[PDB]
Amino acid sequence: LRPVAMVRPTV
Amino acid sequence: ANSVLFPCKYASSGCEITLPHTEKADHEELCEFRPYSCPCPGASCKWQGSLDAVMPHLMHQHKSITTLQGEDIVFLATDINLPGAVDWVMMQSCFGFHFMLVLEKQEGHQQFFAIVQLIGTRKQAENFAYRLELNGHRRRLTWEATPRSIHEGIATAIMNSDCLVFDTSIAQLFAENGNLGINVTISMC
Ligand SMILES: [Zn+2]
Ligand SMILES: [Zn+2]
Repeated sequence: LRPVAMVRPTV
Repeated sequence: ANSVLFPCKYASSGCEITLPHTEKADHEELCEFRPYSCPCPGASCKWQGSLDAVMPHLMHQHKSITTLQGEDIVFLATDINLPGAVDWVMMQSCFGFHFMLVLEKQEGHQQFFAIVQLIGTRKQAENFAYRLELNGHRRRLTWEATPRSIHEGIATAIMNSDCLVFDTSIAQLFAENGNLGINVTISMC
């Protein structure tokens, strides 16, 4: 399968 | 042949190597005992240290960065249309090694740059291969390359467009409601 990481933006 | 042997400037860190003036500068860039800078995108972190201190540095001073286990994962960059310069970062743990997965957005039109970076030495980096995928309605863009050692950096890689490069128009073909999913696959060779 494929685990999903929800990465947030750094500005 | 017979020049005057002047030794490496990292000799006081264990670089037991002595060479002529003509090939000193070209060793010190690719030296094992040279110090490593912080692999995170942007210049905000000015940290420096050894390879063994990197993971500590990341874990201690960058707790926000998430690590997924797997050779094959999905790196979901959220809110991709927020204007201005924007970075996304995460790590991938596989094959007994840590990899750093970076997506940069650079501003007339905006462009996305996506790259993988081994947390290890250059020679260690050559053993691996990475693959980035974007997937859409009967569309698929794929970049494959050797990961860069954090010893090199991504600056010149990104400047040479030596990675997955794509503008915001493409982005919209592969994104849903400001979310871009990048299927990252690391492998050995
Ligand atoms: Zn040296
Ligand atoms: Zn740092």
